[PDB]
Amino acid sequence: MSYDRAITVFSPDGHLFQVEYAQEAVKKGSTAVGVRGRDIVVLGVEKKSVAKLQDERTVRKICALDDNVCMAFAVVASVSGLTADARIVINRARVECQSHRLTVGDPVTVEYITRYIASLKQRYTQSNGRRPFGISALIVGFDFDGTPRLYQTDPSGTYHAWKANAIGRGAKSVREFLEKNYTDDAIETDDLTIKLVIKALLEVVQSGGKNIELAVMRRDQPLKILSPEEIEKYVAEIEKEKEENE
Amino acid sequence: RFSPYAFNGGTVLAIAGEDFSIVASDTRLSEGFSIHTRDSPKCYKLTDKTVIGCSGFHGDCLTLTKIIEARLKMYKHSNNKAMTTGAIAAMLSTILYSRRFFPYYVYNIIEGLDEEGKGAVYSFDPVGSYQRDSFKAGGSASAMLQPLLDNQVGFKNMQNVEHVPLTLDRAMRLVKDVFISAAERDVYTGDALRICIVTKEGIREETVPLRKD
Amino acid sequence: NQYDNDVTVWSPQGRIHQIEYAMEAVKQGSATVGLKSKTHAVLVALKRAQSELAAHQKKILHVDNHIGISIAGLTADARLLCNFMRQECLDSRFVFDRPLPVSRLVSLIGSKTQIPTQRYGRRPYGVGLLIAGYDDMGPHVFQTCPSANYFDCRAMSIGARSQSARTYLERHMSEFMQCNLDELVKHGLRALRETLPAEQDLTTKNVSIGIVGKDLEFTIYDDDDVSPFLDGLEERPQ
Amino acid sequence: MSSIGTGYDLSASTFSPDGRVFQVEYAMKAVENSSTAIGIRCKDGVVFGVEKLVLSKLYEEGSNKRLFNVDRHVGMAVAGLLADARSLADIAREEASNFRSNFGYNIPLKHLADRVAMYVHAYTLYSAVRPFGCSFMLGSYSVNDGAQLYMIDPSGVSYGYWGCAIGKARQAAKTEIEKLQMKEMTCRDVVKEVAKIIYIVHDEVKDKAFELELSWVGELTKGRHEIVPKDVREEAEKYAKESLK
Amino acid sequence: DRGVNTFSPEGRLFQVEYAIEGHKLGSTAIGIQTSEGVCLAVEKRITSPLMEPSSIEKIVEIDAHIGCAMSGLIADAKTLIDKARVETQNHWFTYNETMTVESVTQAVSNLALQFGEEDADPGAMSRPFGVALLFGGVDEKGPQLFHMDPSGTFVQCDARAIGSASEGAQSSLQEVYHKSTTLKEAIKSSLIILKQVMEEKLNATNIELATVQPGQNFHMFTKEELEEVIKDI
Amino acid sequence: TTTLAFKFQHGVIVAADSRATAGPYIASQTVKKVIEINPYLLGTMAGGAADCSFWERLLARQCRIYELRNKERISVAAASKLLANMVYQYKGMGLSMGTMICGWDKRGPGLYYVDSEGNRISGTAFSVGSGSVYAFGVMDRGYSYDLQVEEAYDLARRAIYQATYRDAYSGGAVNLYHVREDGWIRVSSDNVADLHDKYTS
Amino acid sequence: TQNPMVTGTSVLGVKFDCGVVIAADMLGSYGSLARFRNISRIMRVNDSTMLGASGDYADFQYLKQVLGQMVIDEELFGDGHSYSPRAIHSWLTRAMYSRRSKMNPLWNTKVIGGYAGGESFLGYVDMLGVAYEAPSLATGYGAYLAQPLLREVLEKQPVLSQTEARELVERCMRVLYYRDARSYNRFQVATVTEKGVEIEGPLSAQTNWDIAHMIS
Amino acid sequence: MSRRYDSRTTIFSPEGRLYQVEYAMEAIGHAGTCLGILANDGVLLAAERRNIHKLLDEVFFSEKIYKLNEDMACSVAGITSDANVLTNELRLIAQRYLLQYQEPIPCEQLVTALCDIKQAYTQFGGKRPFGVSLLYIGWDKHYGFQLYQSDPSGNYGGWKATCIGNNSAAAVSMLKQDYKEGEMTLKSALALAVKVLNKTMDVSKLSAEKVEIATLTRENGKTVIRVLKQKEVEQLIKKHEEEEAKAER
Amino acid sequence: MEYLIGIQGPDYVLVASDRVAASNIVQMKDDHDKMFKMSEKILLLCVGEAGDTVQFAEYIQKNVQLYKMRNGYELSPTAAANFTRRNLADCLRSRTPYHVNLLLAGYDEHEGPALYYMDYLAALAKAPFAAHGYGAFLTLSILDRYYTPTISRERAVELLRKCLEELQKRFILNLPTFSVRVIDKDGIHNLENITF
Repeated sequence: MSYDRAITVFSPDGHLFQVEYAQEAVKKGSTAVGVRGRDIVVLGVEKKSVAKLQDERTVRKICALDDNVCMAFAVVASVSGLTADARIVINRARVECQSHRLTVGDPVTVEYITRYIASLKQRYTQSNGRRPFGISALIVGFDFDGTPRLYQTDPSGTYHAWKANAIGRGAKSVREFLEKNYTDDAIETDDLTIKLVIKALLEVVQSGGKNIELAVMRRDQPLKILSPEEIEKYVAEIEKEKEENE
Repeated sequence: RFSPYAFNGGTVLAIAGEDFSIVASDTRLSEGFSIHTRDSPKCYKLTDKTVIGCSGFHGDCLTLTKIIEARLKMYKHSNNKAMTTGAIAAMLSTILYSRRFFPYYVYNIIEGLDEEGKGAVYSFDPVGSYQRDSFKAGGSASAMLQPLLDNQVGFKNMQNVEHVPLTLDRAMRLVKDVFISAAERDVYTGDALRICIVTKEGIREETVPLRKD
Repeated sequence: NQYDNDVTVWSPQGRIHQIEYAMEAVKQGSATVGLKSKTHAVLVALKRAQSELAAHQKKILHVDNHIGISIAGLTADARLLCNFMRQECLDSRFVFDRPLPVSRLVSLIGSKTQIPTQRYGRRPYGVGLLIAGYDDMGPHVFQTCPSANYFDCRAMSIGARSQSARTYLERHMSEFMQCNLDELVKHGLRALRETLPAEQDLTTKNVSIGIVGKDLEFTIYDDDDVSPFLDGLEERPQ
Repeated sequence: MSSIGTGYDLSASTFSPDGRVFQVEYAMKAVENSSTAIGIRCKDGVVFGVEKLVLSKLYEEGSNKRLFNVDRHVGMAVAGLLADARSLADIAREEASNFRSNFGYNIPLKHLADRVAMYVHAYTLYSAVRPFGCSFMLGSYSVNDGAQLYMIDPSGVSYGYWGCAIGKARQAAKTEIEKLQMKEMTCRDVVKEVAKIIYIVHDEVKDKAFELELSWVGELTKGRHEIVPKDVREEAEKYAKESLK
Repeated sequence: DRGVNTFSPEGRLFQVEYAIEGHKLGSTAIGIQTSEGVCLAVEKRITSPLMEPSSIEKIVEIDAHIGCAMSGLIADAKTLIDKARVETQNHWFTYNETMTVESVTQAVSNLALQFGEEDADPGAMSRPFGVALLFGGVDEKGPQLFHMDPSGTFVQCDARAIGSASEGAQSSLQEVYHKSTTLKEAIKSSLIILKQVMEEKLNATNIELATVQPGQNFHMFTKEELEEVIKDI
Repeated sequence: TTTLAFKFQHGVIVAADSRATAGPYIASQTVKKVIEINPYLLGTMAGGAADCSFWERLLARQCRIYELRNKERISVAAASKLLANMVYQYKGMGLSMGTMICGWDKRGPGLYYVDSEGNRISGTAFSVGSGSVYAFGVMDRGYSYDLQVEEAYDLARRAIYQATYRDAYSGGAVNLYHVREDGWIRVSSDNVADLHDKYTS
Repeated sequence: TQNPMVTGTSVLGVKFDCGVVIAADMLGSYGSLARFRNISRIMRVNDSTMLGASGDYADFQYLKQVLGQMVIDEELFGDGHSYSPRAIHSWLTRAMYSRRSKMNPLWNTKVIGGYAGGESFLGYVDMLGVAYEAPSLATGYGAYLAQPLLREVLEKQPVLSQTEARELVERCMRVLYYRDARSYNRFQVATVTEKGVEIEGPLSAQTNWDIAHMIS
Repeated sequence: MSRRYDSRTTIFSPEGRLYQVEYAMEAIGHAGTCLGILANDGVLLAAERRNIHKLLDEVFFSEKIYKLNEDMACSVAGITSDANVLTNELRLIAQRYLLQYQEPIPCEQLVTALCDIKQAYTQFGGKRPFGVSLLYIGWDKHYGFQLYQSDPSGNYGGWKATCIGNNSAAAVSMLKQDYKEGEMTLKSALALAVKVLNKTMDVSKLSAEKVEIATLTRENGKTVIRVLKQKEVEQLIKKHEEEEAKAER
Repeated sequence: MEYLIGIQGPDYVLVASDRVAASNIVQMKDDHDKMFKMSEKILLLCVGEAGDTVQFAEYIQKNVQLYKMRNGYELSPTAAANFTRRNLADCLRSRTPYHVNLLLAGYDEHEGPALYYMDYLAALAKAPFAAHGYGAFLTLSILDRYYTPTISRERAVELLRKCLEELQKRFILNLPTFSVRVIDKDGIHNLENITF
């Protein structure tokens, strides 16, 4: 078979084909924003791909992997609303997280799972037949320390912490938007933390706030998914302020 | 660590004393099983490289087994660094071997004496079980207990005085090494044939035999 | 080009190009002299460098403190064999308890280097290695090249423009056995100077020297520890 | 074309319309690039004579590795790519090593040659590893079936010979062996005979300048494969020089 | 179906020539060796001040007393470091002294060319490291900084700067640093050089500074600690 | 609460002690045996019983605590380090064991103390002692106990324990090693002889 | 300290090292417990053209070792044209095997003495059931090590190496003493010498008798 | 793209986005319609079997609708050859769940176990992607009767009315449209099942040779799953038939 | 003798549970202040009682496992299922060279089968019933629940029954009154009750 076709070929680009290509998928389907707050680090998703006859319990676009770490994603590829690829990554990352607790106790830190996940996609680049996952997850959480962290991973598997980061529907666009809204005030106040998430989502608003699902997660405590009904309360008021800036 | 069958109850003691600018290490060259001597040659001191000399004692097989392990690490670290290493490396590599045989440990005591790559001449004791320590003076083996009282009164001097109330001088320690070896021959029934004393400057060994029987 | 993308594509000559292309890396890489007397084995190496704010690349490597190698070619492939060889030594004292014969190891590596030249697409190792060693038999200067073929040689020189060194070794075939540790080293410098232009000679900072023999164990000499060996500057023709 | 040099050798998982893959035919060409190795069989041993191509006179023994010691009664003289020469040496030898342990006796050559031949063909089948491309001979003196000489080519064909030569001058050499006698006569008379064939065949469009190496494996060396002594080598060579002229 | 490695007619691997070009795209790493420590300075490659300078994997620990800085492909580096890391921490457990920075450098250079798949090996890579590394750590002979690059060239360094312009990174090193001088000034020189290869002007946010000393050993810096070393531009 | 290796919790410091020679056997290996060791530089330990048993778990621990620290680049919970030790000693159980560790290190709430046992327990408690003979130890220290111990008061406490324990017991020997940890910086307090401490107190 | 109850034993292997040769005597008798099943038995083997091996104690444990040393020797000679293996690597690697099998508590001892020259030196090596390698002036293993070796030691004590004639008188003295003192054996010895061509030692023959102390 | 970098799943896409899955979705459309409707005392599955031919041995009534477990049944739309490994796999998982949990297995749990195997085949191991969409029908006591849809890729969703096969787009919208919620009964969902199955399919007649119908009905609190036999099937068809006939000329 | 004391009294919905703190090794209480009652979740609590090592090791593992199930289904683990689930776990573990045997009590409220309280034997025999004890105490605690109530009397009177049972703990077996860890587990979570 051709040289270009093969999984082995480091290409004139100076970087492996399958690693490069997975990186060009992190826009479109679904949207995940996470901002950092003192008392809650909050992730919100827009589009769970629900017709509202489809169970919303089955599709997790916001899944808690630990008892203080949670992640929300988005991605590009063939066939819409695609639960599968994201779902394998939840299953291996969540078990590993529970196994970490068993080995070395208490809720596992935000930064460690994020390091594990970035390396998980990386090892695959050596491994036979395997390309890396095209996913960027906004790992949102609190450490056991209680030091809030907001982390993001990329498809090659390089990770960075941020104060606030947004992906999907054009990653670059939502990152840029979120930077106007973010302020040092926003992080201190419990009302503003939620609105900051919602504020990035809305520039590709679809179907109410019932479509948009938010969670708050606290220092050692399980994921609390705020009602699909509560979210709507923020959106009605905020959406008006949103139109003016763009 | 026991040898009525499983391991060799081949007797033999080495004693090494560090002053602070020599090590004298003295051991018998008799290889025996039980009270009987097998054969009169073969020194129980063995040099891993050239710049280090270890004394291994107890069963002879256990002694050959320990030196190999200490030797394969002693070269590896030298290769890597591109400069030699000595006393400190032998003790510290024993830690790794001792972990290796966690379930039933090798009944050999190796004491590496030479000069370490951290400076000053060192005769270090690991025992085959685990554990590491630096000693002031130490004699080790199945007759370990017999050197210890000589070193304890002189070197440690814990509510005691001897020649000087300080870790003993080079002239005294070399005499002390020769002395213990005569005494051991009467008391113990495994020590026999001749006693070979190796004095290490930290880079080179010199050997002198003394007959006793 | 096409033969070497794979390996299973055989040529119209009947010889694989992947091996031939691998030989050309050895021509890119550093000039080396390896010579033996019959008591000693000397490795005289040319060091190359990327920065002169950084210390010039050590081209005598410790495999064991009795066999050492000097590398010419791909550095990554070299280091891979360096480690492989190092472990083999460790293994040899561990089980056998002696200083490893050079002869047991060249043959062992020669078995191993053949395997990826036969594996589909995989390299033959684009590095030629000169192993200088003194074991219980006496000195050996061995060549492993990208071809699994090895030579037992008294003196050979591999690397960039080493051919010019090889000619002077032929004149002095007689002198080698006869020579002392000092004398054999001065010939290695003579051989090494040929490699370089007729505009210039050797400096202390681009020469690395490795001595193993009867007189002393394997010690590698760096940047300015080469000096007592170094003195002896002979002819370079135009 | 009876072979294509690009197409049907892209993988080692191919066949060709005649019935034989082109990679194997190329592997016969690889052996042509090197000099000749002759080995003539007695009933008291085998004697090899290989010409070894030289580029320097700083070469010492255990260089090029034309003679390998497969066993303490099995000898091997090889021809072709020296790189390839080492793996074929391993394959024969490992088979020998397992055999010695378990069976506990000297190997019959009738079994070894077919057994090895399977292995040589087995690389050709696979595309995990490429065909071999050096050719070798096995010559043995044993009490197991006597002195026997086989030749195994990189295809994986094993055949009997009283006289085989593999090289680029194998066709010209084999005919030359048939004219001489060596079939019934001792290794001591034969050594002289192996040397002369190499000089007479020796062309300047099939070979280059060489130093002679000859080898024993017979009753004189007491089974075992050793190289002939320098003194003996030089008398066998002295006849070889005289015979050309 | 196909091979793995492809030699170019020039006599060198195609994939290895590509791997050098790989280096030009990423972060920069400068390490400066003093007999009082080895400092490693690297940029994360900023684009927003929302990106924390507090905890970012560009300078990572091989050992408790060895830090390693990466340039080129960042992501791939973390896998090289992990392999070196397992070897190094086993050696540290055993020796309780120091794990030679030089050995570690020699070990990683093996991972550069080893790669096989397509009927060779499932355990070996499908790519070459286009990572170049600066291992800076503290050892018994003294503090040492070693340079490795995609070709696998292990060399000892007193001072080396490597970045998205290899010629650029070093040339700034010539101007500013000289081998022997205080610890404080070695850090000072890392930052100036780092700013030069980089697009934008120096700030606390754009870089992470980690110093490995025989006196303090590896320290991963947080934002308050970063402001201190920034003072000396 | 066992052997002449003790640790007890209080918020000001933790004092960690072991002897030179707590009688791991009937004899000394050489002239001087050390038990009091920290291959770390932010954690404190206890450990008694056999010779082998304390040396292995703590050297095993050094590797395990750095390995997590190395990757994540911020120090891990005291609980994460202690659970790591706990899993490992359980493997080690039954081949040579009576060993346990008492962990002190900085965690999220503040300074943390977890005692991990040779069984497989991770518990916090007022006082633990690692090895086999603190069963005879408990009272005197137990009479003058409080939750909070001052820096000054902790030293008076250990000093006296060894002096009374010469009278009652004998397994106490050679030197008393005292180490005080602020929370992540241990300092060597006094290396006072067991005999010497009998004389004063 | 160990010695399994041997079934099939070779009791004695004599050995004295001289200047380029070794003289070895090897017991002809193979005791299978009390019954002497087989005399004809040479326990000295030919590995290669410059090595030899002679062992005493269990003969079964010996036959397992001769083929194994045969495959180790076959790997090493391949590398040269006439290279032969040195005594020390093969004997030391086997030492590590016996130290391991000793720890396994049901096992049978054998103790072998190798003579080779593969270096620039003539090596006399031993692998024992207990294991160790050493040089020796004159050697004997197993039942020789226990009772004649001490007689040999007595001799060795003021005169470091004996003469040819004196070693012959001792041999003759020795065979009497073993039949008299140990059981299983016989007087019958094979004289085996190893040299640079291989090992030569024809079939075991009867030699001097004296199980008489009626005369004493 | 301008050329795929696929030809194996041990090598991957020139975009990193997998074309093969979109061809798999098309594959369900090639094969006959599979539909599931919800009931208030059961759930039923209706599928079009591969066999339309008159000559049928009829030892099996299960040849696309396989009863897996004592609580759940699934159906196939796609290639029949693929079901056979899958169906035996599903039996193992389904009983595996009972062993530990011993609960009326939920539909969401069985489907996630299977999705692990399908996602791996597409990523590596050199195994060709699947071309079947499977519809799982089951009962749990925590939400009720459920229907789930699984895709070749590993993509899943809980439904209570879903259809795939014989142009998916049309079929799912239509199945929804005619579906009512909380107005249902098992007989009427079954009569309706044939009617919708008729419209998506080219045939305006339909027989038990063409079609195979299964019930899952809960009796005395336990789920009894049967795939029905031909005479029973025919009766549901004839019920529908009178209406179909009036549509026709 | 089997193991130290436990007394557990299910009300009729509520279950009030107690175990001693006293985790003793050699002849001292190492711990005397920690609960070896585990929160595997908020809707389910598991309380593991046995030896020193098997208690902490089996439950910590179970806990991390409980959380994993929760994510997957997105509903709390089912109570009926949890009762059979704990039986497979303790039989599988039981062969291991380090001995695992647990006298367990699962307490949960589920919206499925309902409430469950599980008596579980040392022979890895699973039964739901109302009244359980731990140690050789299981016979001692089950017996006072059969006569004095019909095991539907108030939690307050049950506490008085518990005080009387604890007095036995001073008499028949060795444990001292000093510390006992007491928790009542109902639908909301665990409530800390007074120490004895």
